[PDB]
Amino acid sequence: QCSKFIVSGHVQGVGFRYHTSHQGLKLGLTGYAKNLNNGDVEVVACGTPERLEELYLWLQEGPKTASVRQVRRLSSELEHDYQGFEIL
Amino acid sequence: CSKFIVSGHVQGVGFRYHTSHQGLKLGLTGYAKNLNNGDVEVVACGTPERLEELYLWLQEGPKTASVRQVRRLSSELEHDYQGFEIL
Amino acid sequence: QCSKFIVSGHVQGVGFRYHTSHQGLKLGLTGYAKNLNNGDVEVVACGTPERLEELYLWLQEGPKTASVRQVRRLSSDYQGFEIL
Ligand code: MOO
Ligand code: MOO
Ligand code: MOO
Repeated sequence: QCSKFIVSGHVQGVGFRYHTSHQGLKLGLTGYAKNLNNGDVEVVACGTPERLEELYLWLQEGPKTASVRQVRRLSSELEHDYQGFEIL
Repeated sequence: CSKFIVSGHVQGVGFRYHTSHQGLKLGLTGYAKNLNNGDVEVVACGTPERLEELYLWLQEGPKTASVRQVRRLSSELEHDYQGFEIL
Repeated sequence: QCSKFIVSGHVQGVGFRYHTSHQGLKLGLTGYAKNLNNGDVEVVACGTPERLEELYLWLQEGPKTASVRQVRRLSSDYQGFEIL
């Protein structure tokens, strides 16, 4: 039920983890946005494939402060349990 | 305070959070609650004009949920809440 | 940098601190939106000069419930963007 995404660009320190968690919550998703050591943001989100598809669209095109260069889709077959959408 | 019963595809789709967010942005207090039948019950406290704005939002604001119908229940409840709860 | 904005108008009890803090967090800012005894709201924000200009733009013209009359630019690590 979870898909992981790797987001690159000017994406740290620009409200991206916060806004991502907000959008995820508005979509009824659970999961996290995490700063990675290399400057990217890792997003894991859990729910329906359609919801995850909208989230992936938003990550690419949604109004946001960050400047997204690439949104890479990793596994879509992750089996995780999250209570909310945490910033990590 | 007013009470609204929202029916449709409204659970598991971020409706209570999005509602709480719209309420807080309007300075309203109250709650969005999942009902066992699949409805969501919304109580909001504020000026009549702000509660109408929440009503417009419930009906037509861009959201994930598919709202079938927004039922206007009582509008003269006298409650006190601190924030806007997701219940 | 940090900046302080004294916002006046119908700005209390109208979701102004919540929305302002939401807007700051979406911008990557830290600081607070504080109700003042006199009815003003005092917004302090810390981040890049560019991101602070974006907050100011929002305070003055951003869609919101509050009816802002004036936004005072004044001089000024916070964790998050606190309501009060
Ligand atoms: O600058 Mo953030 O990505 O909400 O911690
Ligand atoms: O998918 Mo929700 O935002 O607790 O109703
Ligand atoms: O309704 Mo407000 O966002 O506590 O200043």
